[PDB]
Amino acid sequence: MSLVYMNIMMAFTVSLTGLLMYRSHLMSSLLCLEGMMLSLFILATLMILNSHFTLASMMPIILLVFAACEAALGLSLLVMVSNTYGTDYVQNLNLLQC
Amino acid sequence: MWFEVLPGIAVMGVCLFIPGMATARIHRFSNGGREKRVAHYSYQWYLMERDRRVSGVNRYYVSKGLENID
Amino acid sequence: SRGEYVVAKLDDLINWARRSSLWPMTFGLACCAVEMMHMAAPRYDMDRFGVVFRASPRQSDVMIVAGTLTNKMAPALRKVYDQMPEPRYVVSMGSCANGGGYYHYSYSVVRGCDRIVPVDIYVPGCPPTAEALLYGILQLQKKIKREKRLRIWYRR
Amino acid sequence: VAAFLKNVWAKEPVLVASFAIAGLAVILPTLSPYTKYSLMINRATPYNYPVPLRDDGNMPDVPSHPQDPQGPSLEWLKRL
Amino acid sequence: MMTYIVFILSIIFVMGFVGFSSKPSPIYGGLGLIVSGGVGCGIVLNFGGSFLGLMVFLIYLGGMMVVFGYTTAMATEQYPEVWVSNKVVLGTFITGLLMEFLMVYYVLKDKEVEIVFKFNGMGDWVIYDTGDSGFFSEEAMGIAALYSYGTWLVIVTGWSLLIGVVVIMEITRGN
Amino acid sequence: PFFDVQKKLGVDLDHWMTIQSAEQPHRIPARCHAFEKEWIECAHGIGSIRAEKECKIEFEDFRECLLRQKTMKRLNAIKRQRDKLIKEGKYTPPPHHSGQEDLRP
Amino acid sequence: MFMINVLTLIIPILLAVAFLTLVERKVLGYMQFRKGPNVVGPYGLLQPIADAIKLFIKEPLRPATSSISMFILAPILALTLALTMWIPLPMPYPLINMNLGVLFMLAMSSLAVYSILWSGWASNSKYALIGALRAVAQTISYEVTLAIILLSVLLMNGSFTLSTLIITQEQVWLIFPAWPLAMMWFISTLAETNRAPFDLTEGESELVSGFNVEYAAGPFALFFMAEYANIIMMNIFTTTLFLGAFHNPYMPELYTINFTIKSLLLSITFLWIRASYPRFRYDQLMHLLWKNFLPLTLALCMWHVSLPILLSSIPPQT
Amino acid sequence: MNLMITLLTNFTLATLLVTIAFWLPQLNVYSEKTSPYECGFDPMGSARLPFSMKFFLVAITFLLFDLEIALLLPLPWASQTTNLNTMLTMALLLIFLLAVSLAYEWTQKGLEWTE
Amino acid sequence: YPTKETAHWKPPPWNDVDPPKDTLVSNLTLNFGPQHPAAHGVLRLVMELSGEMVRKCDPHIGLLHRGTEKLIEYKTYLQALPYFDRLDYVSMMCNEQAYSLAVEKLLNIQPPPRAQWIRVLFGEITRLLNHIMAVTTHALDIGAMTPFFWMFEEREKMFEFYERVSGARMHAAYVRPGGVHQDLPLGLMDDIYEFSKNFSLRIDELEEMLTNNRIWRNRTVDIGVVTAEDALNYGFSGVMLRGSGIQWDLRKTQPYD
Amino acid sequence: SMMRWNRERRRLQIEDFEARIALMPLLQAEKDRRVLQMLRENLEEEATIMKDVPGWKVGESVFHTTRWVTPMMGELYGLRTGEEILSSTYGFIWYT
Ligand SMILES: CCCCCCCCCCCCCCCCCC(=O)OC[C@H](COP(=O)([O-])OCC[N+](C)(C)C)OC(=O)CCCCCCCCCCCCCCCCC
Ligand SMILES: CCCCCCCCCCCCCCCCCC(=O)OC[C@H](COP(=O)(O)OCCN)OC(=O)CCCCCCCCCCCCCCCCC
Ligand SMILES: CCCCCCCCCCCCCCCCCC(=O)OC[C@H](COP(=O)(O)OCCN)OC(=O)CCCCCCCCCCCCCCCCC
Ligand SMILES: CCCCCCCCCCCCCCCCCC(=O)OC[C@H](COP(=O)(O)OCCN)OC(=O)CCCCCCCCCCCCCCCCC
Ligand SMILES: CCCCCCCCCCC1=C(C)C(=O)C(OC)=C(OC)C1=O
Ligand SMILES: CCCCCCCCCCC1=C(C)C(=O)C(OC)=C(OC)C1=O
Ligand code: SF4
Repeated sequence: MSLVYMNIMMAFTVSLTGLLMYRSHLMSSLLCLEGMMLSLFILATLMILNSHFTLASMMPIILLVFAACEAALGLSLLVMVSNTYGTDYVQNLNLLQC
Repeated sequence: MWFEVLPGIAVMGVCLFIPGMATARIHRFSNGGREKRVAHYSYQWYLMERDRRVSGVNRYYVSKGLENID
Repeated sequence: SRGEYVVAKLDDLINWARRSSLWPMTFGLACCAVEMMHMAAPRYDMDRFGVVFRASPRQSDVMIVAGTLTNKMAPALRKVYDQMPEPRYVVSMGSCANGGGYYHYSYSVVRGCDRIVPVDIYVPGCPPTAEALLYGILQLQKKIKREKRLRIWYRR
Repeated sequence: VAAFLKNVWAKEPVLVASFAIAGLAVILPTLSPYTKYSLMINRATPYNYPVPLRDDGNMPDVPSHPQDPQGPSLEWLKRL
Repeated sequence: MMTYIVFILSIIFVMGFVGFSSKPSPIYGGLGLIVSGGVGCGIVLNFGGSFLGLMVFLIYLGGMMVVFGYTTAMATEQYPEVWVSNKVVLGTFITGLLMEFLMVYYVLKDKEVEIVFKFNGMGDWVIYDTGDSGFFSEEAMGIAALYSYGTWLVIVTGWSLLIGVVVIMEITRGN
Repeated sequence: PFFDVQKKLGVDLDHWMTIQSAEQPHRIPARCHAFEKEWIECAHGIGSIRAEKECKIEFEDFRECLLRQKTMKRLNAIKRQRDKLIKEGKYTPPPHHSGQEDLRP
Repeated sequence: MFMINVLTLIIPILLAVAFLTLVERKVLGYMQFRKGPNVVGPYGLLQPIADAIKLFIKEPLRPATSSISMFILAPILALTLALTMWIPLPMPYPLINMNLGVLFMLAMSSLAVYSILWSGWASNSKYALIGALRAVAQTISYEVTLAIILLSVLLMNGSFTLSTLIITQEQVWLIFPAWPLAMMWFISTLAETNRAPFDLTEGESELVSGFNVEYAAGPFALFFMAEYANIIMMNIFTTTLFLGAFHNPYMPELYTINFTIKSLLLSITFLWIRASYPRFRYDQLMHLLWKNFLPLTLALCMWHVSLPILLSSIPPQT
Repeated sequence: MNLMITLLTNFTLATLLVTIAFWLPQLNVYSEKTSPYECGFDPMGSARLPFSMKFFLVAITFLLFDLEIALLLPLPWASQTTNLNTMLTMALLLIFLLAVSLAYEWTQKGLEWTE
Repeated sequence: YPTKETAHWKPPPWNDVDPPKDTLVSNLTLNFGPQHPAAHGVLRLVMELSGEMVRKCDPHIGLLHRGTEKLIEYKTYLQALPYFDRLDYVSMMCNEQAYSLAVEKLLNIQPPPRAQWIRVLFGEITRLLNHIMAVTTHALDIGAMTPFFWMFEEREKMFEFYERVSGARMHAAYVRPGGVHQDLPLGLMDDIYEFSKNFSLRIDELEEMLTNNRIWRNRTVDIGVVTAEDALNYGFSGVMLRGSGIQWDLRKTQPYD
Repeated sequence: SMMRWNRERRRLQIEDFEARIALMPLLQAEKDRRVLQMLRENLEEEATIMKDVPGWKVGESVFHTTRWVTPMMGELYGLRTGEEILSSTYGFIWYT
């Protein structure tokens, strides 16, 4: 296929491995999830505007909505971490090991 | 009195008159003494590129009328 | 020579731009700051001279030490003066900032702000009038007008 | 109902104006004679090309020229 | 090297992705994601989606401003890592950048590359339509179709946003 | 558990964004409308097992319409052979592939 | 000859910023029963030149604790985004005629916040941190109506093209059908542009200078001239939205003079509001744009969707 | 093409006003002028400590209301369709759902700030 | 099956609720220092903010501790009089009058009647000075910076009244133990009448700018409520009591001259 | 006032669209001859460039169908200058 799909999928895999490998800090990985949504947005939208299938042009908008509709959810699940502990360090959430 | 603010405002007024006036003149200098062609939609661009193809001088603004046909 | 004329006119330009755009800082200590507010008041009106306050030291040009400098605030005065970018100037307003004043023999008073910062203009009074303070500010402008920065650079 | 309405107009007149404008925007297109004309103007705007028809022999309602009297007309839009 | 403009913007896109996927600090993570979204709204704008690119730019600007407020309020340490304050961040940042420019060198020398899919090396100008869309951009008509045709999509999206607000106010309560 | 409510209750919830051949706004055609129409009308009702081997040709035409893999491979071949013949000095481009040609309309 | 058009755009709208400093100080002076500058030039007409020369010959002072890269990038991005929001503005012809110029204005408003925001973060100071997160609290308050108001006003326009908005207001001003939207947009642009009563980022009395409290002269100049370029662009944009003037295709200078004097009157209106009001507390900012402007903005959005359908007056998109 | 030239020009003479701001005046750098500003006395702690957000639920719900102007924004274009009563019903449904969300966020005191 | 790894694993709690492990929230300590347009020259608020909600105010003072009332001990009563002008340096002749009444109460003498009327006249001029300062700088510290400039011209005219009656605009050393220093110059009281004839319009336009304004009310209506018993307990006086409804004024209850 | 003027604007839009529709057959015929011209010019130079290459088949369709496929941007402007390419393939987007 075309040349730009290489680097948009490459940005997806870079954001994938950034999310899927944690650096003991949760906001930096919520950003990696939001970047995966950005890569999915740009990839699907390049395909749709390429093939001129106009009726799925509303599809990335909807996609983008659910992006923030879970990203905000992550922030709502961030503060209950960072009210419980002083930091959002993911190695503090190790109490469910026993 | 209060009208001493009226010089500076006037200078500011000229500093808001210079850009837009100029771009109108610039749109009449690069475009053959007329307005700049507005291509918001791809049909308008298709007609504009057709004008550039049929002008014979590779300028979209050079128009050709009934003098071009026989 | 031509280069002496060019650096003389550029000295005149930068001295004009510095004396005609003095930004003092919102910094008073005592009764003199009330009169310094009266120098900002619509009768004497510092703002017609280009003289207008900026609260931060980073964006101020002169520090008018208007009031009494005690011992407890002298390091705060020095750090506020240090956080002003060069060129920065000091106008000393009133007797307590000049030489200790009415609290000169006190245990707690720095006897003049010139023990702490380099002072350019000494404005005398208890308080000096807002007109006398504005006189000191215009004398500071005349002191900035006769600076020879680029001429001395050209000659060294 | 005027007592509660005056109470909420005294405490929260912003919200009363909000619910009034919103209620008008809800109910008022359903009570207007011109909502049909909106749809007729929108479906009377020619974005595409009117792709012509192969004349088989029996299409008496379809013209052969745009200036023929049969076909959809926009005189209702010119008058209104 | 001007026909490769969407490719160049996509290189800057991957550079921003390596910039925040290294996870230095969410200050600079938000910086890298703003840079990637801002060149991505010129990637996707050169295919015809001006609306659909300006919106992914604008929504993510609002998102990164909110995430800035949160990473100053919650995700904050005394010495935030810029990119070189940690050896692991600089290591994986250099690794991502050198691997990206390595495949750039491999695809502009061979004009064909193969990582899982096969990719052409010609500029993506080649695949465009040679037609005009009349008096509309087709992405505008398609996104406008979300109200006439997309009624069930409206219902599920608006209900998801309503219960998203209800869900988040149920989480951020504490009791 | 594909509980097909949309064919049971007769509602059209998401059959419209499903394919490119559906009713489009302002009758806008997709770039692979004929190819997808032929692939769907070929493989309608014969099941996926017969559709993977009996409508392979229309699906290859439609997939090569979408991603243009054979076309861009052929254009790679043509452009690379042109660059080789220019570099070897064994070819000169025609005046209509350089600019001075009095373009058609 | 487009680069000359860019220069003749962006250099006079730096000179307009320069003399807006003098107009601000003098109109602010005469409203405060005093005078503004009249000593430096003839009735102050050369005061901004002295201010502009003074700030670039003063020591720049990059701080010790400042993250220097973002510290330098913040005023650069400030003045860049301040200049580049003038290019879709029709004067009667815009520099770059965008089909979606309104969304360009809105998105480059959303990107201009990061100048203030990274300046407050990078300059590692406590007052700068307060001034940055008060910009967060201000932007999440005004952006939640800045797009719905601007949506409801363009439902009478038909598009997001700012040049079409001249054709839209050829008979009547668009303040006559949309004066609640106009008087709400005006406050939303006050709160957008960090002007009083919504200063709240360069808070002189709560903070010392807020986000630019560490920025000495030179980098401080590029926040200040950026802010004034934002207010002139924002009043030109408000004028194009609600007070669009007569356009003759053969005499463009008539429209240019007309929207120039209207945007000057709205600039004097900004100076006259800054000279008359106390400052909000920055939560009461948020309880205004969310609790008061946002319900009524949703109501007017319902009304301005349904009303072109209700009267068969849906504007054309072409 | 013109947009890239215009942005390059604006960025260029915004960064050529900074490189003649840092290199033109005379510097006297010493390690008290570049100290952090804390109104004269030395700052207690860092400004990189957590600055607790009071408006955090409004900050999250801004992310759910900012998507609405990615949804309500095609309404100047959606009015140009030929199925218009359906469009009007779905549009008023979206603004009504935003309004019901805002009403629920009011009534549980979510728009108030904490403490 | 306990191993080396699974040996520190205590069994989980019974209600699945863990103790909160109360790590300190570390309230950000702002130094609302003396170089500030709001802290009136010399005030070091060491405050602790939960972001911006104030948790503790510690006003460090003594940045203007001049040691006045030890310098008074080494100077005579007439020499100790000008120290009082510089204590409340917007309420000068009121401080002079208080010190004068203290010395005269110890001296067992009383002022002449005309000097008592001049003391009360310039005390109310002084009260106008201090309330212009108070209202206009309170509004300047809130954000209404314009009636500052409107009312300091009136304050400039009353400083001209001080400069005519005593020779100094602020620190007069005029009200002395025994009366005042010098009689009123001719033509002073007519100018005081011409000032007082017009000052009500100035109060009217200040009150027009602020009192019915909604932005001024939203900064001041639910702010700084002081109960009456905590006002008497904290030793408050003046407006600080009278804002809370405590009917107390020393010009009525314990009247002087 | 906006009711009267937007109804007039919709009628003017319909007049512009009918002018477009009345011009469209000539434009479509010129566009057909345009793309057939450029494809024949590319094919008559595909034989010269692809002459030494073994196994080549000039004009080989990449599709198994014999239906007309709309020419792609790389199929028309593939052998031409970058000025013509950038004018034809980003021209409308990059215009003003
Ligand atoms: C753009 C061109 C100019 C436009 C006009 C603007 C220029 C004049 C500006 C003056 C200076 C303003 C400076 C900033 C002031 C900030 C304070 C402020 O404004 O707060 C907003 C204030 C806030 O009021 P508040 O703060 O007192 O509210 C108290 C709220 N509670 C009770 C919860 C505590 O008002 C509003 O929010 C009103 C917004 C505009 C209302 C427009 C309504 C129009 C009428 C609709 C229809 C009514 C009838 C109902 C339907 C009938 C159907 C038949
Ligand atoms: C779109 C419109 C934008 C307009 C922008 C500018 C607005 C203001 C325009 C200028 C207003 C008047 C300026 C007056 C400057 C001072 C005049 C003067 O008297 O200078 C005297 C001074 C000292 O001379 P001295 O020898 O002391 O004189 C003794 C007399 N027996 O000698 C000197 O100062 C030396 C001479 C300096 C001359 C400088 C003049 C001003 C230059 C401003 C720059 C812009 C000019 C316009 C550019 C665009 C139009 C072409
Ligand atoms: C590290 C921090 C950052 C440091 C560096 C900062 C650099 C400057 C950052 C600010 C500028 C960001 C620009 C982002 C892209 C904006 C695109 C744009 O302006 O689009 C609006 C306009 C839409 O009009 P349209 O409907 O397309 O009309 C033409 C069709 N008839 O579009 C048009 O008119 C089309 C014109 C051509 C557009 C080309 C594609 C966009 C090019 C993007 C360049 C890179 C952007 C980098 C973003 C960085 C964000 C921080
Ligand atoms: C059906 C029409 C369309 C309706 C949906 C569309 C709405 C568009 C506007 C969007 C509004 C979004 C936000 C609304 C929030 C409402 C809930 C609310 O705020 O209730 C609390 C309020 C009293 O406030 P309180 O609790 O004291 O708050 C303290 C801090 N201020 O409580 C109140 O002030 C009382 C509110 C209820 C009474 C309002 C009566 C208005 C009547 C107008 C005429 C009839 C209009 C038709 C609708 C029926 C109304 C009964
Ligand atoms: C070429 C651009 C020149 C920009 C000049 C910037 C410096 C001028 C600042 C003047 C100023 C203004 C306008 C101003 O608004 C203000 O607020 C009252 C000041 O005091 C705090 C000022 O000092
Ligand atoms: C903007 C109008 C002019 C203000 C000038 C203030 C300069 C600094 C004076 C110090 C001061 C401040 C801030 C102050 O607010 C104040 O309160 C009335 C004082 O007197 C006790 C002061 O001495
Ligand atoms: S010199 Fe005197 S009048 Fe002035 S501030 Fe000092 S004590 Fe007050």
